[PDB]
Amino acid sequence: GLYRKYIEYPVLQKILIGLILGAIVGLILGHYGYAHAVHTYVKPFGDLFVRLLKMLVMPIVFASLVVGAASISPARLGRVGVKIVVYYLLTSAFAVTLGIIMARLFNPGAGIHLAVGGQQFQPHQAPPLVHILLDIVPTNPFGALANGQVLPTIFFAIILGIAITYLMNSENEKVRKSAETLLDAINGLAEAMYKIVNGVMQYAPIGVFALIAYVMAEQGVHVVGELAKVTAAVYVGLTLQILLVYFVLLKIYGIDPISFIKHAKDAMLTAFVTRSSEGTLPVTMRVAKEMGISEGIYSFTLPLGATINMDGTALYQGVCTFFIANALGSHLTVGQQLTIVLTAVLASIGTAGVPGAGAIMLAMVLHSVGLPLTDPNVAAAYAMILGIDAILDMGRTMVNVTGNLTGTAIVAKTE
Amino acid sequence: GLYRKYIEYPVLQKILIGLILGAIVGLILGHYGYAHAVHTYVKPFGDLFVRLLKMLVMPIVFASLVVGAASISPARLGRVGVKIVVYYLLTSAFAVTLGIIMARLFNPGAGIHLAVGGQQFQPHQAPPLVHILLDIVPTNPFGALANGQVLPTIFFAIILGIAITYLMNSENEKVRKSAETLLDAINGLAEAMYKIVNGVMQYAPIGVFALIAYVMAEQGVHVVGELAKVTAAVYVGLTLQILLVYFVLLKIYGIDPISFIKHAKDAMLTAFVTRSSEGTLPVTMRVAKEMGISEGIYSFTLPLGATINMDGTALYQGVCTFFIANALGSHLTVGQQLTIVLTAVLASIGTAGVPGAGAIMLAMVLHSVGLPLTDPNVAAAYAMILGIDAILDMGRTMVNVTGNLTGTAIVAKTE
Amino acid sequence: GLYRKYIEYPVLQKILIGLILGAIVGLILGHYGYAHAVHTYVKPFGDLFVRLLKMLVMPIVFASLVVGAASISPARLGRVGVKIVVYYLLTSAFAVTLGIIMARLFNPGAGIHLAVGGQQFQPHQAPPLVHILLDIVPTNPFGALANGQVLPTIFFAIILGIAITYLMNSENEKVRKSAETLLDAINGLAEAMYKIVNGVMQYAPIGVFALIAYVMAEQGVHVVGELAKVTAAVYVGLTLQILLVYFVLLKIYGIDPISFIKHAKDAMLTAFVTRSSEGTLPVTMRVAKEMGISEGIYSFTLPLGATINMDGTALYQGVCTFFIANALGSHLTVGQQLTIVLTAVLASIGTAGVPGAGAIMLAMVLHSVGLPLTDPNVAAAYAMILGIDAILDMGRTMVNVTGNLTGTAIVAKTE
Ligand SMILES: N[C@@H](CC(=O)O)C(=O)O
Ligand SMILES: N[C@@H](CC(=O)O)C(=O)O
Ligand SMILES: N[C@@H](CC(=O)O)C(=O)O
Ligand code: NA
Ligand code: NA
Ligand code: NA
Ligand code: NA
Ligand code: NA
Ligand code: NA
Repeated sequence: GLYRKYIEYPVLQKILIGLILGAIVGLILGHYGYAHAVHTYVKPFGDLFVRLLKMLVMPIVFASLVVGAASISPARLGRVGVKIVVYYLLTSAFAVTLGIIMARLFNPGAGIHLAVGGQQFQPHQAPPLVHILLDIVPTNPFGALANGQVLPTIFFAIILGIAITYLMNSENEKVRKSAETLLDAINGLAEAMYKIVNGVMQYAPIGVFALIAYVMAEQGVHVVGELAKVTAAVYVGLTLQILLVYFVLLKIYGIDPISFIKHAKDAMLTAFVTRSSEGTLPVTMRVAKEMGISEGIYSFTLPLGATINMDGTALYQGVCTFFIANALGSHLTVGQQLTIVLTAVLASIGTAGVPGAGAIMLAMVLHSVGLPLTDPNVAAAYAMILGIDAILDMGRTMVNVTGNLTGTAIVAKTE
Repeated sequence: GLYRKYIEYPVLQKILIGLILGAIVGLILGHYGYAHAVHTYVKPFGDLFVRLLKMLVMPIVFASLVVGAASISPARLGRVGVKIVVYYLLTSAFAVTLGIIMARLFNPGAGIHLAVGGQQFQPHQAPPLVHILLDIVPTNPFGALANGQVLPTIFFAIILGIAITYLMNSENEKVRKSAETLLDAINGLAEAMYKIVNGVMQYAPIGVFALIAYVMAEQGVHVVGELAKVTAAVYVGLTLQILLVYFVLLKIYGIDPISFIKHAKDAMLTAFVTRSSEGTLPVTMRVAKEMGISEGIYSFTLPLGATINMDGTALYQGVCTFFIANALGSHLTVGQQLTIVLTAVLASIGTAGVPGAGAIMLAMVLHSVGLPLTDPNVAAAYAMILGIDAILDMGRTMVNVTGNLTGTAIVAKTE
Repeated sequence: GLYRKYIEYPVLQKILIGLILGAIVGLILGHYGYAHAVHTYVKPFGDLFVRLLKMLVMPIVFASLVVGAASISPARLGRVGVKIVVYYLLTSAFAVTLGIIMARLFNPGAGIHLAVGGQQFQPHQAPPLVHILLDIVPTNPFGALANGQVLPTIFFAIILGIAITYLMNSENEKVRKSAETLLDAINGLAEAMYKIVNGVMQYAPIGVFALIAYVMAEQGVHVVGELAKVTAAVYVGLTLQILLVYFVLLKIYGIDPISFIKHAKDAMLTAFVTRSSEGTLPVTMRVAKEMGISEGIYSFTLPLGATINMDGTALYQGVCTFFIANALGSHLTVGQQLTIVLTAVLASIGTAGVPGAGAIMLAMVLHSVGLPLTDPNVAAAYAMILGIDAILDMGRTMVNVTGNLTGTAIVAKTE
């Protein structure tokens, strides 16, 4: 039947067909002013795909991390954490530098007609760092699970797994049996979640088509002029990030880039369409599992990187800061560029793994170089950037997920 | 001792004694203007009974559905879903038609003195259907469990059970063992919940007495005149719904109606007193379990029907729409009656399984026939209806639960 | 290394060093007006310790209580509950009487210069008792777990454990196996939580230092004059409560007070610094486990007492009521003193196990003797008391936890 024929077709080809055709359809409909129709009837399928992916985030993350922490010694986990944090920081700094270079090679926003009088934006307020750090520890793990909050779930899961391992080495028979039973149940939950991810990827092509079509119909028509040059700068910078950092590092550490891409294509495409690292996390974790990476490594690195490691976001923040600076006519000094590097790395760390968060966090980077959002001209340039936010978000989320996978693979190789 | 004597007495007789005596006491106290006293000291016992029943809804539903979906093939589950949805729609349409017939045989609200100047009601706003459908898929299953949300729990539980079955057929020993352990733990939780339901049914008589007494003391004195004819129409229609639909269908499909009633009496009485299908769900599921129905069928059908299958609600909506129409003096044409049938079926589907929801959803049916709640006269008639809402809600919730059980039994017989 | 040397050092000595040095440092810094600096950089470590302790409350309570109720017959549980409630009420009444005696021996607030014009306080409103009692039964156990709510969790856990035991005695093999698996998994979770408590107690010294330093720097400088006499009355009364009630009862029932103190020192110190019985509950439960007390007793008594049994709170409420009365110049009659005893016992029962709750609940006791917070003078005295609230809260929380442990030990001995 038709359903059997659809299911039997390879998932990669279906996803690619959906992506290309959704792009074409969305562009055509947007030019012809049917973006409202696309939002009304096409978007819900993509929303369903996104919801299905998000449904699996907390269970898979919690269960897989508990099992992995149970299967890995604490010292090794600490070494892995140190290595992955170093990799995260270095890659984010390199991404911001590459974005600045791309902005300087081109000149997005130079000699741009700026129109004042649009919507205003409230100045970015620095949240207290101490509160952010303390929030890593949950006051109620059940509440953290019920309210999302991936990072506190990670903390509690690691602690629980270490405790379970310590119990499984005890002298009491009953304690050992109870710990074994709990661990087996949690592992069963994790495997069930991975199977469900397999199932959802079959519906993935329809959601991919819908999401890309909506994004095109809503924003692609706005990719013209200075905004087109911004988009080109960002996307060339993302491509260079991939080729110069991830490919080179995989070559250095002995990982075949071609096999890596073959394994990671599904996660990359899901990140591209959903624009959510957190939402794409189940697919990324399945990719790591298929790569043969130990659970104790990826179950910890990928959920953490989905929040704190965003190379594409950092590159985009740098490029957009330079664009807004040129639009205002101001020139950024070398010290200001280094301030941009530091602040964009920090903002990328603080950016949530959800659509549109990087554009919001760009305000902190802009403020760091004396470009407050309260200024009417800065507000106008920021509004211009926000118009094509989803277009850039697709690529930058894709690069974020790709970098997370590259780091996980490298760290696994080193262990 | 007294406690032992109370516990040893049959539960059915205790519940019936409580029901009759609470009805008498509440009526007498209401006539004598002691409804405040009943609300203050008698109602809390019924509130406790309701809370105890609601405590078991989410765990029993989730665990039983996971186990049942694990024990049933997906194809069979789909066939069962199709059959049960067909039965739901047909029975709801028949219920609305029967309500219209009862309204036309009598004439509730004909020549009624209508007084304007009471409370006004905001016009019913149609919620977006796409959002309602999307909400079936939870973005966080833990959040869905923690916030009620039976339908998303059903979705996630079915998916999890199917995945667990697929794991239990794998070639890996460890995966099979982990899936077995998880399934066994969930099944233990479900059986514990059923035992707790058994325990709560022992306290049920006191709560039944309290609830019926409060309802009588608060609203029975208002059942006079045109409202008495409305109540008679609704209750005769509900009785006819039972006898003409459920009894006849059980006879057709070979199920003995007498044995069915003997098994289902506890759920029917609990629904009558609590006026909550969702709250009565644990008792209904226990009834189905005692009937010998397979878990894979009832664990799916009953939680779904508790939301989307409400024959009594549909019949009540039709009768009340006709009552409000006569009160306004307007005459409903045949096409308007068919509009009423369709819209009342839709409203019954959308009505929540909680007390008083059907009266709220009646606004959509009224609007469908050009009787907006903004009109002062429509508002007056609606307020008159709301005065005896609980009296009608008892019977209509009872019929809703009875129809859910009848459909589950028929579908089980056909499989 | 330094970390190994720190970890190897005995936990008791580390905690004591931290306590003493934090007290000294906080006092010195507060005199020198650096309380802001202590709040900014020192307090976060104590906040981290408190958060880590609170992270374990719900899982440990739920799992341990389920296991204990499964391991104990319902009749024995009822007998234990009756005994512990009797002990709670008697000890709280004695504590209030002792506080009144201490207030009368000294004269806190006598001849005190009262300044009007400060912040006003809204009159205490008596919450409905029926709603409070009904809230003991949760409408959703998952929601109760996710939102804290220790008491509903206790109720559901006891019910679940009893049901599990009844299942483990069934004739069905599958039901018995499923119940066994569920119980084993829950027990594994409980043991893991206890191990995590062991781990957190290693960091406890730093948090103790930080918390005591902040409390001193913020409020100790205010302990002068009439407030110093209030503090002396409260602390002498707490010491007398310990020695006259807990020590004497332990001697009577054959429990060695010295061994009891050696086992309970960690919980006592944690309660002293955190000022939260609920937050200290994991440490208290670990203390009871190390004492050899059966899980079926302590897993029920300690979580319940952490809410409803607060001797230190009752004593503090009595002392502060007398202080406010003298400050106003009013004289309390014997009947008013007995009203104080009853109302302070009730307020201590209703006081939450969190910092500063007893001061809030003191309003009910004050109102019971015609000292409404709306009066400007009563408001001034209340504000004066609130200035040193944390100083008194430390000791009163310590005494609350000590009394809970004493009652658990006595009840265990009697069984
Ligand atoms: N949407 C991106 C973050 C961003 O907005 O830049 C992500 O989820 O990774
Ligand atoms: N209370 C009914 C719905 C209604 O209000 O009609 C039920 O729970 O089934
Ligand atoms: N903080 C105390 C209660 C109080 O405020 O008196 C406790 O947790 O026990
Ligand atoms: Na990075
Ligand atoms: Na981030
Ligand atoms: Na129906
Ligand atoms: Na409904
Ligand atoms: Na007490
Ligand atoms: Na209390």
